[PDB]
Amino acid sequence: MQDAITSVINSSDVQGKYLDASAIQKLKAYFATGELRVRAATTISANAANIVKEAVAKSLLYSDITRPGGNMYTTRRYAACIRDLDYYLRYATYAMLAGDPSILDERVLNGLKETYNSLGVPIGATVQAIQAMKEVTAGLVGADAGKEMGIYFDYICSGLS
Amino acid sequence: MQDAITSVINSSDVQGKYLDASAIQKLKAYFATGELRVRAATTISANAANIVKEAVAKSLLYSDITRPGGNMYTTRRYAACIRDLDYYLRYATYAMLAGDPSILDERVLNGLKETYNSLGVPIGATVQAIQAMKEVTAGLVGADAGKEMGIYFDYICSGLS
Amino acid sequence: MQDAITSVINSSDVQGKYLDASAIQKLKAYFATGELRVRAATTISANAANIVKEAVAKSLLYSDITRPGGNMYTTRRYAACIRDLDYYLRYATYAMLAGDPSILDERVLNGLKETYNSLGVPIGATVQAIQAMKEVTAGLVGADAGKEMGIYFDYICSGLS
Amino acid sequence: MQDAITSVINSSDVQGKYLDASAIQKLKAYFATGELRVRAATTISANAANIVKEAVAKSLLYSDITRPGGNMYTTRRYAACIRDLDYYLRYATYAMLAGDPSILDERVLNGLKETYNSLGVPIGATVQAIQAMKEVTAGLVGADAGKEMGIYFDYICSGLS
Amino acid sequence: MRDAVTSLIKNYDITGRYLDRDAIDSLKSYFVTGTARVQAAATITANAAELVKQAASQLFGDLPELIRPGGNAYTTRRYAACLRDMDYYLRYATYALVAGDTDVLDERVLQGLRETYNSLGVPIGPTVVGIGILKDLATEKVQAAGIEVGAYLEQPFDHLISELSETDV
Amino acid sequence: RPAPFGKDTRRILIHNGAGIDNQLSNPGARGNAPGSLGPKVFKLDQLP
Amino acid sequence: SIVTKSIVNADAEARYLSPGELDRIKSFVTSGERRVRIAETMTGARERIIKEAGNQLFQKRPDVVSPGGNAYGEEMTATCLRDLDYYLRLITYGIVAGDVTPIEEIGVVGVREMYKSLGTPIEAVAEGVRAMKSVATSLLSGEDAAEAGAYFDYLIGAMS
Amino acid sequence: SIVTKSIVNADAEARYLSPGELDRIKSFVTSGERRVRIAETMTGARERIIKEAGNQLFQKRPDVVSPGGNAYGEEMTATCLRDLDYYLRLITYGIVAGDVTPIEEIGVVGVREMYKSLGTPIEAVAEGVRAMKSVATSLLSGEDAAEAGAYFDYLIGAMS
Amino acid sequence: SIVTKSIVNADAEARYLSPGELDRIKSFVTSGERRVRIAETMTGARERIIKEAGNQLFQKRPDVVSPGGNAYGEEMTATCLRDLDYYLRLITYGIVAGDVTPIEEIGVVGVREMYKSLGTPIEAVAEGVRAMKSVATSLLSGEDAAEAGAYFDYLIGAMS
Amino acid sequence: SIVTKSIVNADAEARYLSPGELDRIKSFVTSGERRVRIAETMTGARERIIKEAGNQLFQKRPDVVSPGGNAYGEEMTATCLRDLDYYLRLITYGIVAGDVTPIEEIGVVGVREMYKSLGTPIEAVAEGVRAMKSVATSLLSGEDAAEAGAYFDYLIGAMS
Amino acid sequence: SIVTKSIVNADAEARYLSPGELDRIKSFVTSGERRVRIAETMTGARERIIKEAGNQLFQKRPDVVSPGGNAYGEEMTATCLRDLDYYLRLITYGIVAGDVTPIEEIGVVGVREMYKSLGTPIEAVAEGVRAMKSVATSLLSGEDAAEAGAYFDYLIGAMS
Ligand SMILES: *[C@H](C)[C@H]1/C(=C/c2[nH]c(/C=C3N=C(/C=C4\NC(=O)C(CC)=C4C)C(C)=C\3CCC(=O)O)c(CCC(=O)O)c2C)NC(=O)[C@@H]1C
Ligand SMILES: *[C@H](C)[C@H]1/C(=C/c2[nH]c(/C=C3N=C(/C=C4\NC(=O)C(CC)=C4C)C(C)=C\3CCC(=O)O)c(CCC(=O)O)c2C)NC(=O)[C@@H]1C
Ligand SMILES: *[C@H](C)[C@H]1/C(=C/c2[nH]c(/C=C3N=C(/C=C4\NC(=O)C(CC)=C4C)C(C)=C\3CCC(=O)O)c(CCC(=O)O)c2C)NC(=O)[C@@H]1C
Ligand SMILES: *[C@H](C)[C@H]1/C(=C/c2[nH]c(/C=C3N=C(/C=C4\NC(=O)C(CC)=C4C)C(C)=C\3CCC(=O)O)c(CCC(=O)O)c2C)NC(=O)[C@@H]1C
Ligand SMILES: CCC1=C(C)/C(=C/C2=NC(=C\c3[nH]c(/C=C4\NC(=O)[C@H](C)[C@H]4CC)c(C)c3CCC(=O)O)/C(CCC(=O)O)=C2C)NC1=O
Ligand SMILES: CCC1=C(C)/C(=C/C2=NC(=C\c3[nH]c(/C=C4\NC(=O)[C@H](C)[C@H]4CC)c(C)c3CCC(=O)O)/C(CCC(=O)O)=C2C)NC1=O
Ligand SMILES: CCC1=C(C)/C(=C/C2=NC(=C\c3[nH]c(/C=C4\NC(=O)[C@H](C)[C@H]4CC)c(C)c3CCC(=O)O)/C(CCC(=O)O)=C2C)NC1=O
Ligand SMILES: CCC1=C(C)/C(=C/C2=NC(=C\c3[nH]c(/C=C4\NC(=O)[C@H](C)[C@H]4CC)c(C)c3CCC(=O)O)/C(CCC(=O)O)=C2C)NC1=O
Ligand SMILES: CCC1=C(C)/C(=C/C2=NC(=C\c3[nH]c(/C=C4\NC(=O)[C@H](C)[C@H]4CC)c(C)c3CCC(=O)O)/C(CCC(=O)O)=C2C)NC1=O
Repeated sequence: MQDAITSVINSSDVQGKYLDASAIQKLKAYFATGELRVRAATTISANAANIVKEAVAKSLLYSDITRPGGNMYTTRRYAACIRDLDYYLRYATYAMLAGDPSILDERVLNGLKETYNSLGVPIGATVQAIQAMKEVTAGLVGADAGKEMGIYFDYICSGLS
Repeated sequence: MQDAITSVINSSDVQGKYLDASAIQKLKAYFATGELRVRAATTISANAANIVKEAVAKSLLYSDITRPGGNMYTTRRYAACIRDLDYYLRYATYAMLAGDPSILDERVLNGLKETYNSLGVPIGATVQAIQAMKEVTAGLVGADAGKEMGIYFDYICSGLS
Repeated sequence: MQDAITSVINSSDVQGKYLDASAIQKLKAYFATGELRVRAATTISANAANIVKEAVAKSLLYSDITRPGGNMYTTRRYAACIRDLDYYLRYATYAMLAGDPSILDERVLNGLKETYNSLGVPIGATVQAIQAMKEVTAGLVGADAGKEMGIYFDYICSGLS
Repeated sequence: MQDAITSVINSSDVQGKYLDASAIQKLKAYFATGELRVRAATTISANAANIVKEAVAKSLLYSDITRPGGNMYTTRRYAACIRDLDYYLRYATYAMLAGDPSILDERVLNGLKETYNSLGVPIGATVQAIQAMKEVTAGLVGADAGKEMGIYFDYICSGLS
Repeated sequence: MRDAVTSLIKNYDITGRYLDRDAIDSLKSYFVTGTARVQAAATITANAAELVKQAASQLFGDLPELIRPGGNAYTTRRYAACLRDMDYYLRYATYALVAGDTDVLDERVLQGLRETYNSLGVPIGPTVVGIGILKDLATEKVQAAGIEVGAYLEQPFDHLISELSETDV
Repeated sequence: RPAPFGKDTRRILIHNGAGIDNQLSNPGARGNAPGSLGPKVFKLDQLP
Repeated sequence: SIVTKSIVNADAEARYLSPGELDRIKSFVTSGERRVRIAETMTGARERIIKEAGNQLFQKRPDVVSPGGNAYGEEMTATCLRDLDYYLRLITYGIVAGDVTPIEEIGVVGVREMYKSLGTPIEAVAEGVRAMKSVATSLLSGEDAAEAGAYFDYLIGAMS
Repeated sequence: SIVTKSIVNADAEARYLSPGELDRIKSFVTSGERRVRIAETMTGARERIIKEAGNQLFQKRPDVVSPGGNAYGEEMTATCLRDLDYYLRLITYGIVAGDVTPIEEIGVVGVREMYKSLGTPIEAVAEGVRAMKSVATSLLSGEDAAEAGAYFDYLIGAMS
Repeated sequence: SIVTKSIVNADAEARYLSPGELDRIKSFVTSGERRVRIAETMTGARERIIKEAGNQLFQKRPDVVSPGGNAYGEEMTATCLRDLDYYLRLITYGIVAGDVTPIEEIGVVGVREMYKSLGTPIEAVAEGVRAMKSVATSLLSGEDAAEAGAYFDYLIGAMS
Repeated sequence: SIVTKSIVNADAEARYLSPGELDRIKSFVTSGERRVRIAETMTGARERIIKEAGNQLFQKRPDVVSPGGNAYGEEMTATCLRDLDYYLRLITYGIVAGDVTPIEEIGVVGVREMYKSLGTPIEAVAEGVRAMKSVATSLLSGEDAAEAGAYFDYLIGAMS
Repeated sequence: SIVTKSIVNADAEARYLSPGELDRIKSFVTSGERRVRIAETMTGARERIIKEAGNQLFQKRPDVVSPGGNAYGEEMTATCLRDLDYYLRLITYGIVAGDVTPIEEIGVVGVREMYKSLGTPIEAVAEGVRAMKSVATSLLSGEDAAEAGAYFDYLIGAMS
């Protein structure tokens, strides 16, 4: 993986120089809002099984994918979709503390496009679900960290698109 | 994987309705011909070491391929060629017992260009072995059962070329 | 896999003939140099940390491929690179001892050109490394056996380029 | 593997009493001298490859035991008994921070008696080595914590002899 | 594209054989139904522009869950696009009815249809119901036209069902 | 390049060794040594 | 169906179908008209079943309907009747197929991961199936209640 | 076939099946029993046609059979009767289909590049299939030999 | 504890424990005289925390108090305070341990099994625990509930 | 050969070659000037061997060439003498390798499954090889008896 | 960094982050101002460190200056002082990142095979870091020497 410090560090390591003051400025901004994210990560892990229930009833339930024909009609295929959304809540909260979307890149979004297209999983319903989920976590953490949590959700929906 | 029963109750599940009289008539069309297949699947299962024995002597034996310079020369290659033929009888009886060539798209037509090309197997001798095997099988099983079995032999070699 | 005796058997097996007087001198040229190659391997293995030392000392050290803006720079990537150069020498001991480059084409040259573009390491420095390994080796072993070791060195360099 | 903090937790839940007053001064005794242990355990890691410099050089180096015929004379039996002394230091420092010898009889003392009577290892040489390494740590952590480290060193020698 | 005649050609071409007794009787089985194939294909295109209109009003009266703002048949931008995208399923069912097999359906309409609808958000679910409503509403105008009906003319349609819809069981 | 794979599928694999000694033919032959055709199997016998 | 699990149990042993299992297939096809008469009487009274078994579920567990729990109004109680309509539909599919594999791949794999996310009790679904068992076996014949009820207990083994 | 060619033309204009191609197809399919008892008699006498046109070719073109020609030697002139065995075999596929898309996709579209790469003269095949036509019109009756003889006459136009 | 989790992690790397983690034990021992006020405050209000958080839970989910749920009756609402007190008899075992190693092995590791095996939905159990750790945060200071409330809210996501 | 499996035993440990087996390669290559001298004697009198090994076989087991047997016929012996002629080709491959893996990879591995399929008895082809062993060791002197008969032993003990 | 141990050791159990590990995150972002002042002062006198700790190292181990050793002549000792400046830079990364891991990946995991392939002694550079920590902890403050001197102590204790 990679972390926001270990991306600022590795930017100044392949150049070989020491710690620049712009990089030192790029580390103080991580430490100024580091106290906000560490309280933000507990409040999502408290409600991590709760958010997915509040997300899937916002935009997927009583609709045409959990009805005969859709990909969540078979009720032991809809159980894949709940733990498919358990990953994108877990790894986004990993990427909030990392300060870096590089958790999502080579672990989640590397072969995510090829898995969904080799199954007929609707891309356009997944981005319909994850952008619906982004409103729910911003309601539970507040509008301060909802800008921070909204970035890494939008990184998931961008690379999946 | 599915058969004539589990294609009807798959296609009538996914519309949401129950089993109706248009689809029960499709089951009775399979149930009228079910007694023909169980007599057909029994006689091939008692002669699986002998349909392969004659059909190799029909087209493969005393050829270039049996001789050195051909492919089935070494004893190690030779047995395998019986074994890589013996799946084509066992999986063709399964699709004859199914009433659907959905097994044959799934177990025995995956690598069947790319395994045989990456092993020196000639494709054109396998297709000539199979209608040499279909002629002795339809002679063994009868005229009526020979054309129902004859679909699933000609489903294989059409997908194999 | 196969060597100079197994190949000339397998060249004369698939023709169907016996060992003629046109293939025995392929064995007799091997058995004449049979005592030469075994003395060639026993000075490779006694110097195998010094052939890999003197090879990188003419090409890679004190350049700017080991600069901080470079591929070699982190010591994880150094100790792999000596070891990725160890596996070019040790199999070149094998093919000289076998008299046939078939062991190189199975394990060393398996997918090596397509791994290197997938990693990002340069190929044009690697041919400079092994051709620096070739001039160290032929001085150490002898100008007879350095000629036959130079073929199996450049057979890797033919496969990388 | 459990420390003195978990041990007073272990002896409090099982009888049906809450976190009472008498458990606190067991924890407050841990919290008083726990600042001493972090000053202790860092400096052992400064000399963890230097205590074993002194381990052979005080009681084992120029002795008759190393002279051909004794137990510590092989290179496979030399280097196996520096790691067998290095593990006895590292697991002592875990117990130096645990406040508890209950990491020793799970991972160190489980099969250590019978593996020395069977492998020809003299017991008296180890306790003349381990108790010799008590006082060199007394010059590195100060007076009081080496007497704390002497408890688990004697717990090794009570559990080895 | 690939007729029932021409599918039996490369069922026999790849093994390098002539036309035997089984070739001469399976092909005669296609030709005895060919009068019933063509006259059923006339009366399917008798009111084929009406036949999509009677089906989709019977669809959307059955699944309102596609008129009220939900899944995409909401505006007439969607609805008149829905009637066109319905009309391809009626029009290509006419071709394979005449052609014998379903290989015209295999590489004109079926390939990519799981991947076109997923890229738009069009559900595959009621499309199967839309062919399932056209399944029996095609047989009515064959029955009221005096054509006999049977597996032929009621098969092209479930080959658009059993291969388009994803396998559950 | 995606491909729509089924609910249960069997990839067909080649036995690295003897040709007949694939486990799809004889499941009672997978415990065997692969012999001279396959790779070298290691095992631990002598403990010091 | 009974063809499928006589194949995938014979493909793991990698040999042909022995005649010890081919006679059960041969007795299945000649008994085809019996199972359609089970199925048509099952689906012909689909409003008699769920309106009776919905009451018998709520007498066994009145806490789904009382204020605080899961199903309310005529919306959330109605989708509870939708799932019982599904499982009544899903149990007549295995009766015609003669095997529990079509109820397996649709609904005997993974709902213990699913219903806990939905907030419904899993065991209160299972008491709805036992009321559905006693309604349909009272409606069906005396011999086929040991056959149609031989699928009803399999849903109880799924959840409970 | 004609039925593919009537669909594929009607698919390109994106209309339904016209009253034009509804009657080309219906007139084809009521001639379907007539063409198969044309095409059986070619396959019923395939050993006579190949032997007679093989006798008819080599007296017309003696440069082929003479040494230094391509079909010289008993293994090579057995292949030229096999080289004509395929084209008689293809014509029976074209008589059944009612068109020449079996002829086109299998035996036409790369002929002149192949026969230049094999050393044979290309127009010497065009005499041979024309000699194969002259024994095929002596098999059939007169009103059918105009139908089956046109499929021979298509194959001459592909060669030369 | 936090001492216990560090030394088992350092055994996996087969080295001594790192100076990054040795800050934390040093930070734990200077806060070892900070953790003990949280432990004694829960002694003085364990009859107050549980007796308020039950009625906070029963106003949130009154399906329990209805006849048919798993705690109906005065003998059955005993355990629905006693299992809540048992979870209040778990945090003070791990406030002074710093982390979740007494939380797991007494509370978490099979808690999906036994509440299913007793019939109680854990979503109601996690609701009252969430109702508990709103009152305990209001009872403690703003600095105490800043870290212990983060430690409180582990168990709700761990249970359900 | 010895060299092609001394590589593989040294490759799977990722080592260089030990000097114990470098003696084994060096003693092998100076034995190469005399082992091919055995193989030139063997291929020089193959027709003296194969005709004599046939007549020493068919007197011993006369049922296979008497009709009702598998090798009955004028030409069916001529394949079955050729099927025994192949093992003389491989033993001369096994002589010049100093090894038995060219016997193994070519003439051992599926030899039970061929003759089960074709119908010849598996011991009856093994008795020809020991009949071939008795004549080919009579071709040579004493010091080439054991060096040729060891590879004859391995083909007998594998098939039987 | 601090997250890079914690985000991996909780991903491997596939759970969310335990609030004992959220102490480790909290535990520093309060120290990130104190961790940044020390590496600014370390870089700000990075010329005085290498010219002093490089100097009296050769008064302690004079062998590497001496002929027969590696760093004979000024053209190799200035190459030797590159690794002193590299390891001084790798100290300052590890103090800012907060723990053991960035100095481990960049400059540790090949140094028993890098330095053996260079022929240099692996123990003598381990003497130099103890002098590099001698001059550094001599110039910084007293309270940070228990922090910044311990990041020196790791790259000692895994070098020798
Ligand atoms: C749920 C809201 C959406 C949805 C889910 C769905 N997914 C699958 C199948 C798989 N999902 C994955 C997911 C991942 N693999 C990864 O490596 C990562 C990164 C950590 C993720 C998130 C995989 C591997 C599979 C398939 C393997 C398998 O056989 O299960 C299904 C099953 C599809 C099917 O037909 O079997 C479903 C339903 N689909 C939706 O409709 C929602 C938008
Ligand atoms: C008749 C006096 C009133 C009326 C009745 C009516 N409409 C329909 C069907 C549809 N109406 C729409 C409406 C719109 N589409 C648009 O894009 C817009 C602009 C935003 C509007 C207002 C559509 C798409 C349909 C077809 C789908 C559907 O069934 O709703 C019906 C049903 C017809 C039938 O039975 O097939 C009826 C009775 N429409 C009017 O304008 C009058 C107010
Ligand atoms: C209506 C009853 C159903 C429905 C239809 C719907 N479809 C679209 C869009 C497209 N449909 C196609 C399909 C095909 N194109 C082909 O070439 C073939 C083979 C002949 C088929 C089957 C395509 C390509 C599109 C994209 C637009 C286009 O034609 O270029 C829409 C539009 C989606 C939107 O909202 O814009 C709709 C509404 N949707 C339903 O809900 C019904 C089930
Ligand atoms: C009713 C007796 C019990 C009950 C039902 C209940 N279910 C839901 C929501 C869903 N139920 C399903 C289940 C299935 N869908 C299927 O397609 C199949 C197989 C054919 C099954 C088993 C699904 C997917 C959902 C979610 C969306 C949907 O409704 O399809 C609810 C609503 C819960 C909510 O929060 O909205 C209810 C009430 N719950 C009970 O309490 C009864 C024990
Ligand atoms: C059903 C799933 C399945 C597939 C596709 C399958 C294919 C298959 N065919 C193979 C071999 C082979 N197959 C043949 C083929 C033949 N003999 C002939 O003479 C004909 C030309 C031809 C077939 C009629 C040969 C000649 C070899 C190679 C055996 C080897 O070299 O090891 C091999 C390698 C043998 C091994 O496993 O090591 C595989 C895997 N096996 C399977 O279990
Ligand atoms: C014989 C069979 C065999 C092969 C083919 C083999 C190849 C091989 N060489 C590799 C890497 C490598 N190869 C190099 C290349 C070089 N070193 C340099 O610095 C130069 C630029 C260049 C050669 C002169 C480097 C730097 C790596 C490590 C790449 C990395 O860690 O990112 C890797 C990636 C391993 C890894 O990085 O974890 C493989 C698999 N190992 C084997 O056993
Ligand atoms: C983590 C806890 C732990 C400890 C402490 C431990 C010791 C241990 N010491 C062993 C051997 C040994 N131990 C010694 C010990 C010594 N030699 C001497 O000169 C002195 C008497 C003594 C100095 C320490 C020797 C010589 C052997 C190898 C026996 C041999 O030479 O064959 C072995 C047998 C395997 C081997 O090393 O070959 C174990 C398992 N193992 C553990 O898992
Ligand atoms: C070098 C590896 C190798 C082996 C093992 C091999 C065996 C072999 N033996 C064969 C036939 C045969 N082999 C025999 C052999 C015998 N009949 C007897 O009764 C005797 C026991 C025995 C020999 C002494 C007979 C009768 C046939 C003809 C079988 C038939 O046509 O039914 C054939 C089929 C004919 C052909 O393809 O040419 C093969 C491939 N070929 C090889 O290339
Ligand atoms: C990022 C991790 C990392 C480090 C730290 C590193 C050092 C490093 N040391 C080098 C050489 C060297 N480094 C040393 C250093 C020493 N030998 C001694 O005796 C002393 C113990 C010590 C210095 C006081 C010497 C002597 C050489 C030259 C080796 C030779 O000439 O054979 C070189 C090649 C020369 C150059 O590029 O200028 C590098 C890249 N390389 C790395 O990849």
